[PDB]
Amino acid sequence: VTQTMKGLDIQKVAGTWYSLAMAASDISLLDAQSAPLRVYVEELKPTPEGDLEILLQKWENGECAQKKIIAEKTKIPAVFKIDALNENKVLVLDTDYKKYLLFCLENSLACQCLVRTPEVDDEALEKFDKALKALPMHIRLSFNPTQLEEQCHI
Amino acid sequence: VTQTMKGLDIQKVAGTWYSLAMAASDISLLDAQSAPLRVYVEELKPTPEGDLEILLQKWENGECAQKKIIAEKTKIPAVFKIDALNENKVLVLDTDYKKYLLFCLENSLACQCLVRTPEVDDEALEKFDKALKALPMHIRLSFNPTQLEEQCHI
Ligand SMILES: CCCCCCCCCCCCCC(=O)O
Ligand SMILES: CCCCCCCCCCCCCC(=O)O
Repeated sequence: VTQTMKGLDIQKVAGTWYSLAMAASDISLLDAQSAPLRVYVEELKPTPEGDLEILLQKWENGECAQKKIIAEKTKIPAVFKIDALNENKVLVLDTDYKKYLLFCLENSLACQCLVRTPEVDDEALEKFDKALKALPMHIRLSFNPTQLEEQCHI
Repeated sequence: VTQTMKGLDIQKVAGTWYSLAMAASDISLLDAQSAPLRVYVEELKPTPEGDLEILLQKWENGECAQKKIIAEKTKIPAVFKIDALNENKVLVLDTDYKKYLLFCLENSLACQCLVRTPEVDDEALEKFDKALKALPMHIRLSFNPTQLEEQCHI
């Protein structure tokens, strides 16, 4: 992944987002509702110090669970780390702050098209697809407005 | 689906095919290995009378099962019917006979990009994507050469 947002202002990604589309390098990362990177973003909360708290929903053990994870800043504004047994990088590819944000998680790769509202933004989906066409994605999902307003997009 | 192959010669689709990519209108048609339209084409056998026998693999009850289904001709060369409780149409969108064939199944919609060999044909995938961009697809899968040579693409 060699697309990152230049001049990212992480404070300006604060607030509500919708996981309109997702893609991953391996089918098994996204196939089932309980697949590992089937995560539905709810809210981004940048801290003062420029870390990024993330609220998301994740289907585990037969229900839609709310999770809170912190992505810690690096020396690159568009790149954050998530603390685990494995170090995973969050990369912000592109955003206009007021409509869409594209990001990928890499250790194997999953990316999403976030939008501010429960609407299919064809423009943002086009940019999503263009950013992905370089990458080895083998599964892509997208959600309708009804699904976007349900917990875990059921 | 308003793309069909003009001047289709069904005899010339005979032989070996590989389900390189699949897409569907609803995630639940393709998500799990045991999802309803997660079918992997093996061989097409047009009959003299211009019906189309299809050999495919389908994961059911914890194993990769071989299935044989017959798609019966209609008055349109590019359109076939599969006998069930519901009448389902097979539509041949496009083929060059020697490398790729695009088709959709509709009752809700699933389409595939078939190829003659266990190779990622970017050209055929591009035509697949272009044919789909009109249609309301919410899941897309594609397989690597290793997977293509395994039963049920495991
Ligand atoms: C700028 C937006 C970045 C959003 C990143 C979401 C990262 C998801 C982390 C991987 C999934 C964690 C699920 C879990 O808690 O086990
Ligand atoms: C020209 C190529 C057309 C290939 C059509 C494959 C159609 C698959 C039929 C639907 C799945 C049947 C699975 C089953 O036997 O229950």
